[PDB]
Amino acid sequence: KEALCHGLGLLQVPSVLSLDIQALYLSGNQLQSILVSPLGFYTALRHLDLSDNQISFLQAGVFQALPYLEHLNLAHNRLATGMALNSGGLGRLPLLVSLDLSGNSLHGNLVERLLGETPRLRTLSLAENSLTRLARHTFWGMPAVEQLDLHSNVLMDIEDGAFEALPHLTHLNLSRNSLTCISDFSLQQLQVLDLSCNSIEAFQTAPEPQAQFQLAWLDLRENKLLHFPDLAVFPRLIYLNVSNNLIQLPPLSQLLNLDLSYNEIELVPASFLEHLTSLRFLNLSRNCLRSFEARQVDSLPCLVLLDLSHNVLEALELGTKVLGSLQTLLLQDNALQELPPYTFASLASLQRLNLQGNQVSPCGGPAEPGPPGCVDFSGIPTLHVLNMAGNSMGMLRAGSFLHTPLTELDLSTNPGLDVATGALVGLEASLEVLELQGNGLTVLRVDLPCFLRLKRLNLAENQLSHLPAWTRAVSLEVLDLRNNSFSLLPGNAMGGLETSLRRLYLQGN
Amino acid sequence: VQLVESGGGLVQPGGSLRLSCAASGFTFSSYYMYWVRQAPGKGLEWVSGTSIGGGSTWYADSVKGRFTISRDNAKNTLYLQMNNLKSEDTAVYYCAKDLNSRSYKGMGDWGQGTQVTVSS
Amino acid sequence: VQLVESGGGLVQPGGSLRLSCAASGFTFSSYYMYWVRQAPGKGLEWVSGTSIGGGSTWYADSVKGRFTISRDNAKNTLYLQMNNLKSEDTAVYYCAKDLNSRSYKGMGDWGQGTQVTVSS
Amino acid sequence: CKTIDMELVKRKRIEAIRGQILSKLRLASPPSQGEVPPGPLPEAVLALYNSTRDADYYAKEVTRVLMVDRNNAIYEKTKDISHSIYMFFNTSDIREAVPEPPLLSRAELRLQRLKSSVEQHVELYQKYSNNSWRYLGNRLLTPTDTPEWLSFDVTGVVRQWLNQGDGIQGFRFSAHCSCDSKDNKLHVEINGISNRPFLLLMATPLERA
Amino acid sequence: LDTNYCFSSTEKNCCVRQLYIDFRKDLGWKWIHEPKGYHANFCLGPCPYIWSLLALYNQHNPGASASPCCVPQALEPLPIVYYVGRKPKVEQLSNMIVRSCKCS
Amino acid sequence: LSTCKTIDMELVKRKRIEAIRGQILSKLRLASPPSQPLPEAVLALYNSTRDRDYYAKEVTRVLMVDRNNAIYEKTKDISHSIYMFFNTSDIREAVPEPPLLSRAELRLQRLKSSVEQHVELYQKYSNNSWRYLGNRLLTPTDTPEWLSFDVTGVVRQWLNQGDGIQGFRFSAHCSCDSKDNKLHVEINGISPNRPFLLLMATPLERA
Amino acid sequence: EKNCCVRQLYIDFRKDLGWKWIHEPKGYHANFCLGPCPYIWSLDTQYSKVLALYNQHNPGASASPCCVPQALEPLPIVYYVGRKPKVEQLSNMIVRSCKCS
Amino acid sequence: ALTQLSSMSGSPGQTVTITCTGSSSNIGGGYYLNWYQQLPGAAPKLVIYNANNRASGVPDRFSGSKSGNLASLTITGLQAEDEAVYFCGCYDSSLSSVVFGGGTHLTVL
Amino acid sequence: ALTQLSSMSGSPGQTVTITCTGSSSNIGGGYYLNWYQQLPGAAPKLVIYNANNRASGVPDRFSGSKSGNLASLTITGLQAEDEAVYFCGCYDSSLSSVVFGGGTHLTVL
Ligand SMILES: *[C@@H]1O[C@H](CO)[C@@H](O[C@@H]2O[C@H](CO)[C@@H](O)[C@H](O)[C@H]2NC(C)=O)[C@H](O)[C@H]1NC(C)=O
Ligand SMILES: *[C@@H]1O[C@H](CO)[C@@H](O[C@@H]2O[C@H](CO)[C@@H](O)[C@H](O)[C@H]2NC(C)=O)[C@H](O)[C@H]1NC(C)=O
Ligand SMILES: *[C@@H]1O[C@H](CO)[C@@H](O[C@@H]2O[C@H](CO)[C@@H](O)[C@H](O)[C@H]2NC(C)=O)[C@H](O)[C@H]1NC(C)=O
Ligand SMILES: *[C@@H]1O[C@H](CO)[C@@H](O)[C@H](O)[C@H]1NC(C)=O
Ligand SMILES: *[C@@H]1O[C@H](CO)[C@@H](O)[C@H](O)[C@H]1NC(C)=O
Repeated sequence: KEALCHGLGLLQVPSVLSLDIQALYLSGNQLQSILVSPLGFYTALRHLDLSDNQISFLQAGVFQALPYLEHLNLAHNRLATGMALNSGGLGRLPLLVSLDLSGNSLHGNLVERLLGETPRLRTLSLAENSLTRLARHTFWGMPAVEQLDLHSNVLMDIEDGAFEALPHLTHLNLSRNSLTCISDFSLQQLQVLDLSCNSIEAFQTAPEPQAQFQLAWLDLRENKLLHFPDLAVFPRLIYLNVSNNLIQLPPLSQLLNLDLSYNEIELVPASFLEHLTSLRFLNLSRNCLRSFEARQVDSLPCLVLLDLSHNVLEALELGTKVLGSLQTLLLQDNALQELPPYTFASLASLQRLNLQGNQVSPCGGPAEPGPPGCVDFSGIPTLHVLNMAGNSMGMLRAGSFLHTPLTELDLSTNPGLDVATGALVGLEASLEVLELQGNGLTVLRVDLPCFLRLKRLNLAENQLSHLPAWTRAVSLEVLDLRNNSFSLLPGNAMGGLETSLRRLYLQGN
Repeated sequence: VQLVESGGGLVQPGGSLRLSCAASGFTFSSYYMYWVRQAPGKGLEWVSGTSIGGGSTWYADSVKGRFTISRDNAKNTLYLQMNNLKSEDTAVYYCAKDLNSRSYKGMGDWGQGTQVTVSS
Repeated sequence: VQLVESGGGLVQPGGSLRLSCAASGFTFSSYYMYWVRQAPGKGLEWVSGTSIGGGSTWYADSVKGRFTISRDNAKNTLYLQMNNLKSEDTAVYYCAKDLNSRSYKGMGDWGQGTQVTVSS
Repeated sequence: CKTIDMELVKRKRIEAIRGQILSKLRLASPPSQGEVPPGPLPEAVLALYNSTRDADYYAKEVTRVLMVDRNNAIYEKTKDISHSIYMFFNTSDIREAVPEPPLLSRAELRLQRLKSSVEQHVELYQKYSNNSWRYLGNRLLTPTDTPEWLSFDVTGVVRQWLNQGDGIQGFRFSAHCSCDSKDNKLHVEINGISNRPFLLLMATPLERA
Repeated sequence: LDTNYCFSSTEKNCCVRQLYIDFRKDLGWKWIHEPKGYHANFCLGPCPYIWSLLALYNQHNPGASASPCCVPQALEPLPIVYYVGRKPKVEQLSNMIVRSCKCS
Repeated sequence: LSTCKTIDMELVKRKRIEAIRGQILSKLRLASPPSQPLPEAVLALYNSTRDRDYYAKEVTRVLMVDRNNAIYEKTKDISHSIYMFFNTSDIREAVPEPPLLSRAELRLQRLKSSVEQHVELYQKYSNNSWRYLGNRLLTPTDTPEWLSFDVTGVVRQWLNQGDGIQGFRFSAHCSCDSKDNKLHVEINGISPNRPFLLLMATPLERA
Repeated sequence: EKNCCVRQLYIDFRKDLGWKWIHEPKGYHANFCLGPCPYIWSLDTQYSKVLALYNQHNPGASASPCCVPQALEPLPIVYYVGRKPKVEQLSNMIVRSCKCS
Repeated sequence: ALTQLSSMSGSPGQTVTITCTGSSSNIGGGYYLNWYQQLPGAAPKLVIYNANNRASGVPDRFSGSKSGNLASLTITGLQAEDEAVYFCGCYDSSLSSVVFGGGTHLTVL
Repeated sequence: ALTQLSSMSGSPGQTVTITCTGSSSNIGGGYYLNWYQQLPGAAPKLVIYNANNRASGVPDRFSGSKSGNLASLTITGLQAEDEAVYFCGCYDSSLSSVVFGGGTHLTVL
């Protein structure tokens, strides 16, 4: 059986339950002090959940009366104002593998003389606390801890040797703190590190010959770094989230995730991409990039997503044998107005392309008067996600959308746009989704009943006085028309549409 | 020292006109400048005044707002922008220098004056 | 309510002495404190007076600075550290508290007095 | 570019505002609301809050002490002249508000005029020793169409009042007579004399001095 | 260098932005009876040096700070009404509302 | 993990030095250091400036109209005030146009005083009707002391008017209970160095 | 340290700038505000000792505290340009106080 | 300083008034005049506070009066328990101290 | 504004004085009072500035006077070339403008 007590309002540890319980849940109840009785009588409890209480006073040796305890949950308590008045600490804990001490408002000496000694303890929680500084002797009572949680604290200074007493530490959380300068990384065995939501201005590591470091995840989110951290010291790195920072950019081939969004990168060096050849993710949203110089050998050959959004990119230069594994490209409102027909005409394995709010135009063909210097979208078969907006051109070309299926087309902010080619010729077993909104469309020439694989259509805020009549099989479900003038609209001749309809939106009439 | 003027002629009531005062023989961008009009048969009357550089400009109370003065210190010319003329503006608008350089004290060397009228 | 006193004793001139006023029966942390002496055969003379918490201390000019007062609200005690005792300081010192709680009005209840003699 | 996101800065400030309000009040935790009486705030507390809406880091409590009422024997000795307005304050109530004079961070004397259609340069003094008066400050009064609240920094005056015995000490609201002119009368009417004037006592609370 | 300049339209440099901090829902506080919320009105800006560029740079100093920042100049205090025990306590907190801010 | 103790002081020292050089060149609307027994007049102006909106702003002094002038004899019968008249022509010579002027400071040297005298300041308006400018409570002292009154609006009004003689009044406080109080404070250069206006103006060359 | 205060930096126009155009003053005290003011994260239940760390690190809630000056003293200088010298006052050129944002 | 006559004598049962005069800052300054009686070999006790209000524990035979710069303590009648040296104590704005008078040796037959 | 007579006649060779009286804001304000002669069919010419000083190109025959609210210009010997309308001009600080007076047509013979 189990003994769960959450919010029962009892003012003391109950004694009605027998000596046969292994999980004593007393979290959330009204407990102000844990006496020895009756808890000292219990000796076979695997879980002591006393979190979210009013715990102020503990005698010396209350927890030592338990010889078979594994979990000590003391979170959201007041052990600061009650333990600093000469109250009994934890002392020696033989087999307690999981300790939770969060929200106890401890200072450096309070946490120093609270935890005592514990030979075996997997996790140590000191989050939501008030440690001003970390000393050498802070963790001298712990031989080997795996999980360390130091977040939501008021930490500023960590002196040298404050972590060398814990040589089996893998996870280390230092988020939501105030560490400022960080130097001389010498933990040598850390796996997981967090430095997010802090105020950190620098990160330098001594370049003297030392042992190998095995760090993988290193947030530097929402900090104030000025230079990019050195990664030649960290050859096992996988994750690096340096989003929302202030870095200027004036073996190593191991990174999988790398975020530089909301940073201060005016221009990325080519040598920076040259020395990093194992990337899988790269995020840059709302940066200050000038241009992406992806025109050198062995520069990001395994990249999957290249998020370059909300920048000013006057010229994009990508070519073959440089970066040909890109899967999704997220270009949003940077500067794109006129590009040579080689970036999107010869690169392979691209599926998603974004040209929202951009003046670039697709190329034509032998029988289409394409604008000079356009961008050719024909030459890759796997490009099926295409978004175009802001071209401000009224009659699209044919040939760029051919030789490949386009499962979705996004078109918006195109005044005077008229469609007669590409969306109806060369495509028969594709084009499931094709929506036009926020653009000036007057005459519709694309035959909706021609495509039998339609599932999601939208023709909102477009000036259409006619609508095509269905006479064949179709699987359309949604048809949205917002603020569209329609004096008359019969349905008897429109009978071929009613095959899978369940919700239609239309108003403005 | 001479101050020739331009921009006379008859103006329809409620209209607008501009007068220019080319200046020579002295450092134009060192003196205050004044516009003084005189209707035929009536005495002199102050119209407008400007500092050295046009930063601070002063106009008479009866003609405030309608007239606007400005300087072009490189070309040694100064302008008076008439707006919304009415029947008591029929006067010869004289352009005048100042006694000392950085001073607002009096009218020194005067101009020949040009005749500006408003009528039907 | 009572204010027992102590510290009475002969002092060689040029010396020092500290009294105490163990006050009970009233809220000591909410009453202004005073010291009053009178030479034998003479009248009462103000010695010193202090406020809640002892932050502001006020003295008679005859013992200004040369005597110091202090308060410790925790023990409900009152201290008066004299220095440099001489001829006219031979008096009996009276502890007193103001009749109203947060006020500098008067002296409500008095102690019993401690006799200090300076001349040796 | 030196650009950072909007939504992070708002939450970073809302949190720093949480910390700043909890640090100024010297509250290590939000106070318990179990011992809070029901119903709206008392009208005295509402009036005090309306009035206060109209190392100094930490928050100082606000206490309003009103002037001695006009129908008092202290006023029937100079209330015959018309060139000055006499305001007298009870120092016992001030000491009850601020029991320890070092805790008085700032003191503010406010005046309310009824309707002043004329410009008058007015003048404020302190009832000093003997019957002499000391300069405090002057404010030129432009004409108005609505009642207007004045403000005088009398922090040093109330500090000297707290460093003295409890009695009746007050101010003189006088018109400014130029030294080349005769004695002119005071033409501005103060409410509650001719919502009577009071004091704001920005005091460090004595429980966390 | 004031609230009216950047409360009417947006100017892309160091000036005040609207921020109404509610105590009931934005901060989750139940004890401050009045005011329910106030306009803390933070300010944020990309403010460069004067030679790389106004009323913002009236008190500007590049030789006194590591980098010029968007720091409040004029601050307006706030009063609050909250209970400690049974006594309703009214206190005024200085430097709550950012009315204007400068470059440094 | 070891938080570094202090930033290297010489690095931030040269960083601040270079930023100070940039600040000095930017205040003067300059971009290069200009090149070419300097007289005692600038010594007097500089020494007056030391004792007591971004860019550097020109400073220039204009002195009192001398006491022997026939403009003070009209009000010499008044013995409870000091009358300080300034030639507006010299002010306009220092500051050619109003809007570039930004701050005007009036200086008054007191040779020796031994009394609590509370003074005031006025200006003419040429009606012999005076506006209030600002008072100053003067304590007794054994050393010469200067004073400073904010007369920015005063000199702005004087520049918006014709060149002439407009001036100040240094009158003792005379409350309505004690009228015709004599001015017991002495100002150097009037009673048997002289007072002057200190003008903070934007230079004509740079703006 | 982590406290912002004025640092003594006496800057010389002759030896530290290599300038001959500035005549008086030969040099002046130009203190600089140094100190890394860190953003102090907040909790509902924190310690009474760390409530005193706001005053010297995050006095006003800034969302990015920084070491700006608080009290500024202008500097008058005289320099020889053209045939006539001119003395001119430089506003906010000496720092007296250093306050975290 | 507060001035009051040193010696005073009256028959038992006769109402006698003790007066001490101020200096326009002792009592004329609106401050608090308190009246204290001191029996021989005993501590002073509060009798009249604020110059006109009887204290607690005093019998209702003592009345106080304040008139300008003069403070009157009127003892209605005279019994065998009023043999005390009487003091008037009040603050002043001149010496910035609480000033007492030179006590009146009130006696009987 | 500036009170000045409208017509003033005379004969050659006398010494006649042209008056100019104001209201203590223009003449009594200490501002520069000027004296302009307007020859028939010509522009006004500066004669006497600040009511004391003689302008360039003007003979010493002209002299101005300045006293309180009264300022005047004197000519010792009238000739044919002096037959002109004379304006007194001074800045007015009441109207905040440089107001002129109504000129007098000085007729010789
Ligand atoms: C380090 O601690 C931070 C702070 O608690 C963790 O971040 C939070 O994680 C929880 C997980 O449930 C989320 O709900 C929160 O939204 C996170 N907040 C922020 C600001 O990130 C973080 O996950 C911890 N890191 C590790 C490795 O445990
Ligand atoms: C100033 O305040 C004090 C106390 O607040 C007033 O003293 C009271 O006066 C009345 C009237 O004589 C007595 O009945 C009370 O016993 C006194 N004490 C208290 C605590 O109320 C004093 O009267 C006030 N001043 C004026 C001029 O009214
Ligand atoms: C104010 O200054 C002006 C010019 O500095 C003085 O004008 C001079 O007055 C004298 C008096 O005889 C004339 O000789 C000069 O020709 C005038 N101009 C110049 C440029 O010197 C004016 O007198 C002064 N006002 C005073 C002294 O009250
Ligand atoms: C990096 O941190 C930002 C902070 O909001 C977050 O949005 C983003 O998802 C993180 N990166 C990854 C790969 O999760
Ligand atoms: C006379 O006084 C009024 C107001 O008192 C003022 O506006 C006017 O300017 C003064 N006269 C002159 C000539 O300045």
